[PDB]
Amino acid sequence: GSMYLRITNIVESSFFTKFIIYLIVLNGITMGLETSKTFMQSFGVYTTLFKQIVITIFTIEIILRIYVHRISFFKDPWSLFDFFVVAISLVPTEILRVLRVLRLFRLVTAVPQMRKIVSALISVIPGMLSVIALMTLFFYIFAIMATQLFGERFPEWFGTLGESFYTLFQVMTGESWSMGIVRPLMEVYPYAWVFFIPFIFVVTFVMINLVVAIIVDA
Amino acid sequence: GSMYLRITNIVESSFFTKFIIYLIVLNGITMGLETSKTFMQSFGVYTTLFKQIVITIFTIEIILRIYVHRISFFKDPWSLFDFFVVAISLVPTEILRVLRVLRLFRLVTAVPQMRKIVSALISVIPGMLSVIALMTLFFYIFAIMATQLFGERFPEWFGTLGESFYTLFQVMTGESWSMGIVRPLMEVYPYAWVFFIPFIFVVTFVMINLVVAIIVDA
Amino acid sequence: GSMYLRITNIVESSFFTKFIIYLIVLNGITMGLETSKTFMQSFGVYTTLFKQIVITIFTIEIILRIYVHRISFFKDPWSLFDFFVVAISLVPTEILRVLRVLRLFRLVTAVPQMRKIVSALISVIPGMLSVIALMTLFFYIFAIMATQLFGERFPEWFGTLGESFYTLFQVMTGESWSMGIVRPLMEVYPYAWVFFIPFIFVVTFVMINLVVAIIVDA
Amino acid sequence: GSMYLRITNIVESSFFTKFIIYLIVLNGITMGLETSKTFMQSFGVYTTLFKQIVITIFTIEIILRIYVHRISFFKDPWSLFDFFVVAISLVPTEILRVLRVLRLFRLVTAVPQMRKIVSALISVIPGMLSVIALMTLFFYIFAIMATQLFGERFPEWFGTLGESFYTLFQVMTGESWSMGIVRPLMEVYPYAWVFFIPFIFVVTFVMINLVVAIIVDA
Ligand SMILES: CCCCCCCCCCCCCC(=O)OC[C@H](COP(=O)(O)OCC[N+](C)(C)C)OC(=O)CCCCCCCCCCCCC
Ligand SMILES: CCCCCCCCCCCCCC(=O)OC[C@H](COP(=O)(O)OCC[N+](C)(C)C)OC(=O)CCCCCCCCCCCCC
Ligand SMILES: CCCCCCCCCCCCCC(=O)OC[C@H](COP(=O)(O)OCC[N+](C)(C)C)OC(=O)CCCCCCCCCCCCC
Ligand SMILES: CCCCCCCCCCCCCC(=O)OC[C@H](COP(=O)(O)OCC[N+](C)(C)C)OC(=O)CCCCCCCCCCCCC
Ligand SMILES: CCCCCCCCCCCCCC(=O)OC[C@H](COP(=O)(O)OCC[N+](C)(C)C)OC(=O)CCCCCCCCCCCCC
Ligand SMILES: CCCCCCCCCCCCCC(=O)OC[C@H](COP(=O)(O)OCC[N+](C)(C)C)OC(=O)CCCCCCCCCCCCC
Ligand SMILES: CCCCCCCCCCCCCC(=O)OC[C@H](COP(=O)(O)OCC[N+](C)(C)C)OC(=O)CCCCCCCCCCCCC
Ligand SMILES: CCCCCCCCCCCCCC(=O)OC[C@H](COP(=O)(O)OCC[N+](C)(C)C)OC(=O)CCCCCCCCCCCCC
Ligand SMILES: CCCCCCCCCCCCCC(=O)OC[C@H](COP(=O)(O)OCC[N+](C)(C)C)OC(=O)CCCCCCCCCCCCC
Ligand SMILES: CCCCCCCCCCCCCC(=O)OC[C@H](COP(=O)(O)OCC[N+](C)(C)C)OC(=O)CCCCCCCCCCCCC
Ligand SMILES: CCCCCCCCCCCCO[C@@H]1O[C@H](CO)[C@@H](O[C@H]2O[C@H](CO)[C@@H](O)[C@H](O)[C@H]2O)[C@H](O)[C@H]1O
Ligand SMILES: CCCCCCCCCCCCO[C@@H]1O[C@H](CO)[C@@H](O[C@H]2O[C@H](CO)[C@@H](O)[C@H](O)[C@H]2O)[C@H](O)[C@H]1O
Ligand SMILES: CCCCCCCCCCCCO[C@@H]1O[C@H](CO)[C@@H](O[C@H]2O[C@H](CO)[C@@H](O)[C@H](O)[C@H]2O)[C@H](O)[C@H]1O
Ligand SMILES: CCCCCCCCCCCCO[C@@H]1O[C@H](CO)[C@@H](O[C@H]2O[C@H](CO)[C@@H](O)[C@H](O)[C@H]2O)[C@H](O)[C@H]1O
Ligand SMILES: CCCCCCCCCCCCO[C@@H]1O[C@H](CO)[C@@H](O[C@H]2O[C@H](CO)[C@@H](O)[C@H](O)[C@H]2O)[C@H](O)[C@H]1O
Ligand SMILES: [Ca+2]
Ligand SMILES: [Ca+2]
Ligand SMILES: [Ca+2]
Ligand SMILES: [Ca+2]
Ligand SMILES: [Ca+2]
Repeated sequence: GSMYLRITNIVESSFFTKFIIYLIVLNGITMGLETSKTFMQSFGVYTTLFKQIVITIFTIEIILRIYVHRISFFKDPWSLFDFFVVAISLVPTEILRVLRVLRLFRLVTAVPQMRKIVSALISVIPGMLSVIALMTLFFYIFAIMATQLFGERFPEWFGTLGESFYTLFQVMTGESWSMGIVRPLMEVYPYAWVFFIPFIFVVTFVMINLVVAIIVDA
Repeated sequence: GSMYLRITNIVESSFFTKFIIYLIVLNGITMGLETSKTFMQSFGVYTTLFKQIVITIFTIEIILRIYVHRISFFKDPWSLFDFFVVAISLVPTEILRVLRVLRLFRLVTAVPQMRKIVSALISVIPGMLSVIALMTLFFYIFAIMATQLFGERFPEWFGTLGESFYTLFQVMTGESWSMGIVRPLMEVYPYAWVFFIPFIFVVTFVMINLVVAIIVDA
Repeated sequence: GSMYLRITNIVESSFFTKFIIYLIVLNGITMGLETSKTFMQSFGVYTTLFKQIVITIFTIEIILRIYVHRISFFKDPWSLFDFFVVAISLVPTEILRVLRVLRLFRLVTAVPQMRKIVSALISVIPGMLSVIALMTLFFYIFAIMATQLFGERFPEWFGTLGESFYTLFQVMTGESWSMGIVRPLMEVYPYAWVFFIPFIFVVTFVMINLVVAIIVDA
Repeated sequence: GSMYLRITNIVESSFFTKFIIYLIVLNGITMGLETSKTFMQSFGVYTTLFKQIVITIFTIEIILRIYVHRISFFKDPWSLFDFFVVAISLVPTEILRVLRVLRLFRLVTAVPQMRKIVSALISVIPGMLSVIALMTLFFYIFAIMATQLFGERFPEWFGTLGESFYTLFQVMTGESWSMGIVRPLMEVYPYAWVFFIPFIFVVTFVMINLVVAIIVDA
């Protein structure tokens, strides 16, 4: 209809998208300020009133956007994300506030250069599914072995399957791998390094190949 | 013979290989569950009975695979590995259980994309034999020097040749290289950094070249 | 005029530029010596007198350089920097001395190979503005979440927005990310790793892409 | 002369070079064994007698090699190194033994693949002289500033110019940069991170470019 054309010439207009960008930035600063407990004592009413106005504007904006292109909305991942973050931040007023902080990625969603770069980073991922699965299998296997080997005398670190996964991820990142893990272990299990030095070697060699493999796809 | 043809049309069939894959995954989950001591109190008989059934199936499968292509079996590295892991997990019921956890790499062996990627990672290795030998020689030489220099007043870290190898591998990875090693050393040996700063420099420069050399072979 | 030509055949002469280089090097050594408190007790008058002579020479040199090409001087970034560092080191005799130490980058400014390489390093930067903005937004968002999640029971590290920024930069560099932060946190907040393991993953994946993206522009 | 031809057909023969290689390997194992204090109690006379025989053989070998091609000997870097290490290990029987351990790099010198790879690693270095000089200047400048800023209240780490160089190299490698340095500093100097976060940023950005620049020369 004639009115459908007009609201789409508003929605797909550069200005309306720029306005939702401005609301996003003001809102994000607001969230930066809301951590300041003294600032909150000073301006809780002003900021919270502001929050309510910006969220209502956001909700009606998502509604109009759903109107213009319905099928396109729920098969487009950026609008899918915008829908999902606003819905998350729509519920009546614990961890939900922490997620509400994610509304600021809508600044990625709105800004075309930000879209270009995020889709670039995601387009890198398919190629390394093979190595992510290899590494996941590897971590699972060594985690079970480390749990059954050190989990009893070292419950804090290898006690269960999760704690072992975590200590193996920590060892892979390199963080206190020896003075923190392998050397305290060796006070009781002196050939513990047979388990970790090969583990280090494989992880790094794989992690280095993953980085190499990223490049060649250029 | 006519029967030899039929069992090979089963063995090299997509379905039989997929079945051994399914047994592998169920088994791997089982090994994940067997760490849960309460779950083990609950279902030790069910899981262990399951273990026995899956291992017998695996053994007869390795037998049939050896039948179809004997010479091909012991010159193929993937089947060599499958033979070796099942043989490891075949002995009567300490560290053997920990190895038995390696049966899950048979999931790498069975899955063609997993084969492709592992053979890729191995095909990277020949080219860097030269640098691995250089680095091994380097580590040996500096390990002997560090043992003879700090091994007496620092027995925990450089006392023997092994402890020195380990502290040098730890220093190469970077982990607590200073606050943990070089700075405590300098409380007694104040020009210990003449030994380590050059050591750091050479190791990293070599480690960076090894990464570079990997790429160019593309 | 005839005299303007002569002073420009001095200023743009290889020798005058080499002389200001020599003054820079002598001065830099002087600053190296001035840290030695015993050396300062010995030669405070000689070095400080030297400082005054070299700085006056520098000031009149910047004056003549401004004369030869005025518009060119304040639109050229290297001379802009030379102007700014000498002006910084021109004020009557706390933190100003620490900045005065930056006069030694004038050795970068004077030396053509140094110019070539610094302009190379700067020419790398435009291309990664997109990712620097993405990462800044990311750090802001996770910093607000970490402040509101751990800032109360962990004021030292996530108490305000700044301390959270710092602990997140520290976690990104990898330094004591677990034994130092995430594991002490988990003594009180046991699913704190839901916040950090994804955070680690995104940061590294982005940091690795930033390195990759640098290369391709070759 | 006719005899000069024969000894050169021995010296440049594959067999004579292989023999000095064998002596090198036996000797290197000997040095590995000499760290074992119980093994030394057992076989000090056998090993030391062995040492004397192998070193005399080495000396006469260096003499003959100097004979065949004199000018070529002192302008060739590999033979220069062989001369220098044997001369080092030639003096009458403290730190000299530690250097004597370097005789094992003669295994690099003798082995052609080892020569190829070491000359490759050295051939990488000229191209990065520019950045090594930039980084050295950078380290000098920030070291002077850090000494004058934190050297008094933190003598252990920034007290002199050397301790500052070391703490800056440690911070560059990343090792305990925060929990170990910057955070203890901030207990007294709360805006110390203005000095280190920029320092980190520049170092890494430069260190990443140095790695990139290595590649392109392919
Ligand atoms: C992209 C660049 C981002 C730049 C962000 C830089 C943030 C720096 C934060 C510095 C905070 C430290 C200063 C400070 O002294 O902390 C105190 C304040 C609030 O005081 P507070 O701790 O509430 O005092 C309580 C005292 N009591 C309990 C006894 C009553 O706590 C604060 O000061 C918090 C200050 C809020 C700063 C908000 C900045 C928003 C930047 C927006 C960037 C663009 C967004 C797209
Ligand atoms: C860094 C801050 C994040 C903020 C998020 C903000 C909201 C983002 C949600 C929507 C994301 C949209 C991304 C996207 O559209 O991906 C497209 C990519 C590359 O597209 P493109 O380069 O156009 O090529 C696609 C082929 N074509 C042209 C024929 C269409 O092609 C693909 O999508 C390939 C499929 C890859 C799926 C990978 C899954 C990502 C993993 C999720 C992260 C897990 C964290 C632990
Ligand atoms: C770009 C996409 C990335 C790749 C795809 C997704 C990567 C993650 C897939 C990993 C699948 C396994 C996740 C998992 O095993 O979760 C279990 C544990 C549960 O921990 P929990 O028992 O609650 O730990 C508490 C520790 N304690 C005792 C001290 C209180 O939670 C953990 O401990 C998680 C530890 C890190 C998991 C990462 C393991 C390797 C991931 C795959 C390798 C790719 C490169 C890292
Ligand atoms: C590839 C992705 C892998 C995903 C793996 C994620 C694993 C997460 C493990 C989380 C474990 C922590 C939860 C927990 O509360 O621990 C307790 C349980 C067993 O309790 P338990 O510690 O035995 O209680 C004893 C109490 N007592 C001594 C007083 C009687 O200990 C456990 O909960 C162990 C839980 C077993 C989980 C097994 C998951 C198998 C995933 C299969 C993936 C595909 C394989 C190819
Ligand atoms: C992709 C293939 C990888 C390259 C080929 C294989 C690499 C390994 C070859 C190294 C050859 C030497 C192995 C070796 O020296 O083993 C001896 C020691 C024995 O340790 P031990 O005396 O039992 O240590 C206990 C420590 N303590 C006193 C605190 C209880 O055990 C250790 O300490 C091992 C320490 C790490 C050894 C790595 C040394 C450099 C390896 C070559 C360099 C390539 C990049 C790293
Ligand atoms: C680019 C390569 C740069 C090379 C730089 C190497 C610097 C090495 C610094 C070594 C310092 C440690 C030696 C030492 O024992 O420290 C003491 C001295 C001064 O003694 P001091 O600590 O004042 O004694 C006070 C005793 N008291 C309070 C009881 C009266 O404190 C000092 O020794 C400071 C020594 C000044 C060395 C200046 C070297 C300038 C190199 C110029 C490079 C080219 C510049 C473009
Ligand atoms: C090549 C160009 C580089 C990229 C452009 C510039 C990068 C920096 C842009 C970051 C914008 C935000 C800076 C910022 O948030 O400053 C606020 C805080 C204030 O700290 P403050 O509250 O005074 O901290 C004291 C800590 N305490 C409680 C223990 C005493 O100060 C900090 O904590 C700073 C912490 C590091 C900030 C870096 C954050 C990510 C930067 C963007 C990511 C690019 C790769 C890192
Ligand atoms: C390239 C690959 C290199 C492979 C190197 C692997 C080295 C592993 C070293 C393991 C050392 C730890 C074993 C151990 O229990 O230590 C004790 C022994 C000597 O005993 P010691 O500590 O003297 O006993 C004294 C007892 N006391 C004071 C009360 C009388 O101390 C020793 O055991 C030292 C053992 C010497 C091993 C020498 C191996 C040479 C490998 C040659 C490689 C090729 C060279 C080109
Ligand atoms: C890793 C274990 C080390 C063990 C050492 C054993 C003894 C080694 C001493 C002798 C080294 C000989 C190296 C060498 O010949 O370098 C030649 C390189 C590359 O040669 P090439 O690739 O043939 O190209 C040269 C051009 N051409 C064909 C016309 C001659 O061309 C160049 O030489 C260019 C000049 C570069 C000088 C760089 C100085 C190296 C820094 C020293 C390390 C400092 C440590 C902190
Ligand atoms: C491939 C070739 C590599 C590049 C060319 C050579 C690189 C080294 C050139 C650096 C020139 C300056 C060397 C220097 O400043 O030496 C002075 C100090 C003296 O230390 P000292 O005062 O004896 O320290 C004792 C510490 N204490 C108080 C706790 C007992 O000794 C130190 O602290 C040395 C600390 C590390 C020096 C490295 C500085 C940056 C080097 C250039 C950057 C290239 C990438 C790192
Ligand atoms: C959603 C994002 C997708 C996830 C996949 C992206 C990769 C994530 C990897 C896990 C991150 C931890 O990253 C960890 O960084 C350290 C840095 O010391 C690596 O250690 C590194 O050493 C060498 C030497 O520099 C590198 O060339 C190599 O990349 C890596 O092995 C660990 O091997 C790696 O695991
Ligand atoms: C079976 C696998 C084959 C084994 C060979 C594969 C390589 C294994 C190397 C040993 C693993 C430890 O890896 C260790 O990672 C750290 C990460 O801080 C490296 O430190 C790194 O600093 C720079 C800067 O990022 C990197 O460009 C470089 O790759 C490396 O020198 C150590 O130099 C490296 O030794
Ligand atoms: C003015 C300069 C411009 C600033 C921009 C330049 C980049 C600066 C980045 C911040 C510096 C800290 O750098 C930090 O180094 C560690 C090394 O363990 C990285 O950890 C790394 O793991 C893998 C494995 O090696 C690398 O391939 C990757 O580059 C990186 O993710 C952190 O992810 C990175 O953030
Ligand atoms: C390449 C970039 C280099 C930038 C370098 C910046 C690094 C800064 C190093 C840490 C310096 C802090 O050192 C200095 O500490 C003193 C006291 O100790 C503070 O002094 C302050 O004390 C209190 C606190 O507000 C006030 O009442 C007082 O009036 C004020 O002077 C200074 O404000 C700070 O400058
Ligand atoms: C004789 C040899 C010649 C000497 C020159 C060779 C280079 C030596 C550099 C000094 C070695 C210390 O190496 C130190 O490794 C750490 C690894 O966390 C680097 O940290 C790294 O973070 C990122 C992310 O991975 C890397 O892409 C980058 O290479 C580097 O900045 C430090 O920035 C680097 O300085
Ligand atoms: Ca790391
Ligand atoms: Ca580290
Ligand atoms: Ca490391
Ligand atoms: Ca690091
Ligand atoms: Ca490091």
